[PDB]
Amino acid sequence: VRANKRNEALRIESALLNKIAMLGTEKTAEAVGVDKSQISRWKRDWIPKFSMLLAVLEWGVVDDDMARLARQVAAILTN
Amino acid sequence: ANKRNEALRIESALLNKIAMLGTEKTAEAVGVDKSQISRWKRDWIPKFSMLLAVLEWGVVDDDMARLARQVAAILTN
Amino acid sequence: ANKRNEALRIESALLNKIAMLGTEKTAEAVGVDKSQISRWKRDWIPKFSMLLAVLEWGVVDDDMARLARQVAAILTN
Amino acid sequence: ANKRNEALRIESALLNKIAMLGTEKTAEAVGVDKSQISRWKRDWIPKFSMLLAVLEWGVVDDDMARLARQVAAILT
Repeated sequence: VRANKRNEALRIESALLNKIAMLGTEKTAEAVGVDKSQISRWKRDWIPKFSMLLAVLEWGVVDDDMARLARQVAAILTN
Repeated sequence: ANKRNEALRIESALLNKIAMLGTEKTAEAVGVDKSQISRWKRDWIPKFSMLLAVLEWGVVDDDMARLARQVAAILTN
Repeated sequence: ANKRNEALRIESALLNKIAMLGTEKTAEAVGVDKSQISRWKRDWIPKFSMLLAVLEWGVVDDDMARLARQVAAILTN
Repeated sequence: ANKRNEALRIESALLNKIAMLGTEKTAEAVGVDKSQISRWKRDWIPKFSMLLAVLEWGVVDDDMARLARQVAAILT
């Protein structure tokens, strides 16, 4: 299927949820630091949001953008 | 301890990418309200980074490396 | 593509930090009463912003700054 | 140094740019009455200069300058 934002976020979400479940909700929820209670608000609201962030970040940039960034940075780093 | 550093390494990579895309644009694409951007970066990214470290999620800062090179070039010529 | 953009781009950047700082000092720094500091930002910031743009004032945004440091940190090995 | 000296340092740089562009060229390119250039250099520019000092503009500029040097060093 074509690359779709909603769809990639979902894919990421499932992959994160998988890992979490393999390492155990409780074990990870603590290894991270969220009240054993918040796990629900967590799994239902942030994971999706984080997933979307990861999807957007992976969607990334194109050569033109990088080149522009390189020039802009080069300018700030010159005397 | 191992996760602490990894967490920070991941955070940096995430923060770097967000910067390469633009904080404003990224926030918009991700659905985080402009008013939350700060809370987003000082609080949530770090948390998510730890999760990613615990989950042993693969994260690389290749983009920052590439940009550093490209910049190092235009800086010499 | 011109100065109006630049002026805006600087105005934001200012407004961002003018709050990311607090209208307690922002009020002080300009010898302006705090019961008007909000109005003042409307009547002047845009002006001052155009001035800075005209003067070709070097204003770097948080993303470029970060990228610069990360790049520097890489290059300075 | 402190705020007052950082303001003055800002002010002077602003005035310098304004002098290189012409007090009247910039006067309009900005959009202020050619008569108001008076109040601007002796009233508002100082104020604005303090603000930029407080908002720490330049502290970033200094940092970037430093980095640019340290980079230029290890570079060539």
